[PDB]
Amino acid sequence: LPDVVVKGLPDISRAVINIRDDGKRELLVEGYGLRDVMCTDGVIGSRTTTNHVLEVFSVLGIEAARYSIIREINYTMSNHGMSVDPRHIQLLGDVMTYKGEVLGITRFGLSKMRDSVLQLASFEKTTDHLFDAAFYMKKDAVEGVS
Amino acid sequence: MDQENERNISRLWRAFRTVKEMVKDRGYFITQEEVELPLEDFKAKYCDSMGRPQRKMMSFQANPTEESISKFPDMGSLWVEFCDEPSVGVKTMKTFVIHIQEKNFQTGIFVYQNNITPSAMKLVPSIPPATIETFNEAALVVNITHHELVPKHIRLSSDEKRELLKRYRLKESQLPRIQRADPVALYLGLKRGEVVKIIRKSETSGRYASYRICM
Amino acid sequence: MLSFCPSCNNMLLITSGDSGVYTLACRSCPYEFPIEGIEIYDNVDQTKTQCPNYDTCGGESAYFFQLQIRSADEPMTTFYKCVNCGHRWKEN
Amino acid sequence: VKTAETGYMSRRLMKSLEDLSCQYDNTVRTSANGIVQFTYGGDGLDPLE
Amino acid sequence: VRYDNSGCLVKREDLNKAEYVDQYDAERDFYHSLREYINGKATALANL
Ligand SMILES: [Zn+2]
Repeated sequence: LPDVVVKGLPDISRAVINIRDDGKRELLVEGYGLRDVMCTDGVIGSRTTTNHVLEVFSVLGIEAARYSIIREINYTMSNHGMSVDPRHIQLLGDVMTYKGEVLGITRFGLSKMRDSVLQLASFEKTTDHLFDAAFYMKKDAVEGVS
Repeated sequence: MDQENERNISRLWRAFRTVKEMVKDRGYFITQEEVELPLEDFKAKYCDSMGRPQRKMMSFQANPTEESISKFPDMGSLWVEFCDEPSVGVKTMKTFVIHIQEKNFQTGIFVYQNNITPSAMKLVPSIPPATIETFNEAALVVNITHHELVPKHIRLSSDEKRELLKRYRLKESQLPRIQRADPVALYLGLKRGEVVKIIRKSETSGRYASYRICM
Repeated sequence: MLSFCPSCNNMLLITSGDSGVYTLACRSCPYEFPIEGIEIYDNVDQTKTQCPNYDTCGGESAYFFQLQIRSADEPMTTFYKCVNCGHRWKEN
Repeated sequence: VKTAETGYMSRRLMKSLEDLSCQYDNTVRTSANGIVQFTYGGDGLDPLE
Repeated sequence: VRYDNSGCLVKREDLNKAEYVDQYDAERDFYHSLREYINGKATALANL
């Protein structure tokens, strides 16, 4: 009995009220809520920000998500040191997003576009890609560098 | 409870704002006074004297104007109706389909209440000339394209399409794509093979544009 | 409720008695109960308006404060406070 | 410990972006001749020079 | 020059509006800022 939610959502781990900019004030919230807390009355949701881009794709999606992922990459890497320059960052987020869904760089997500079986069996895989391409009788082409 | 109820009538009123400004950029004809009203006029029109709002009387009709029927040669006015109870079933969707039958037009759109079930999913995409659209009241509060990061998405006709392919001299498709059922996609109601010009702003040279098709 | 029966000293659990009565007894040994069971575990600003709070009071004076809430188009919600009782009040 | 971790990140990042180039159409395209972007960085200027 | 939409020139208006894009603006803004830079040095000679 002394457990169940009286009010609020089933998301937030905790929140904080902090001093924003020079003299102003605002809050930061830890949770997966997003739109619901944006839909939550009492706050202007026009200008906001959220982490874990993949979920941002589930609300704003595509472009806005691509603009967010290049925003966070630039930020955290502009602190510790040196410079990665603006050019190289934009191309990294573009080749991931351009298909219309955010995925990549991982063996589960590395197969999206590329139809070449040898280069995919090169980076990471052994048995499956060779037998799978034989089953479905794939053809494709020899094109790329590797 | 008076408190939580006035929260919902402000919700639906702002939800009425969203579906209003949405029908404007599609090329259809309205005025700035149609999308802009205070709480006063809203309480008089769609809310009774008892203090409890209504549902079915919110239904209206709008048409296109000028260039909208020029640029896109095939188009016309539509018919929008609302829902009743969160539970979805055959019910009033029958006469809704019937309403589309004799009144023709293009796409009847209706805003949900709370829950969606496969019952109402019996037939979504019907009729030979056209189809319909589904929207939830929850998800709709403020417009996404106007929010922060989402830039202007400009839809173009078949004319500009083939010319764009005559610029870089390219075969069709093969361009950066855009998924459908995507909250931005379904917002503007894009069909198969429709190119939308996107103007984005990030700081290197500043403003620049790119093209993305719709799969 | 965490009770105990004397002698054997094991535990007491509620058992449904026949025809309307609710009782309890220790398991696998003769005993009978209940008695009544119980368990417990743990200002410058001023305005003129009519005060809804009434004992003998009927006070004239009141306090108020202004802030914007909800939507931008959504009107102002005002909070009222009374001099005598010091009661907080909220209405839009 | 950081020395052994250094090789994993950059490598797996490469194999994705490994094949890319810039044609005479100024559009950067892939091995499948699909166009990922019309102009590089919205400018076309190389950060090297 | 200028290219409006598809296979059409614009006229004497949208230059400021620039809703048609077509990019190449990186080339335009470079010439602009370069010109105004000389202007800033020129107007500096005025006050001097
Ligand atoms: Zn006992």
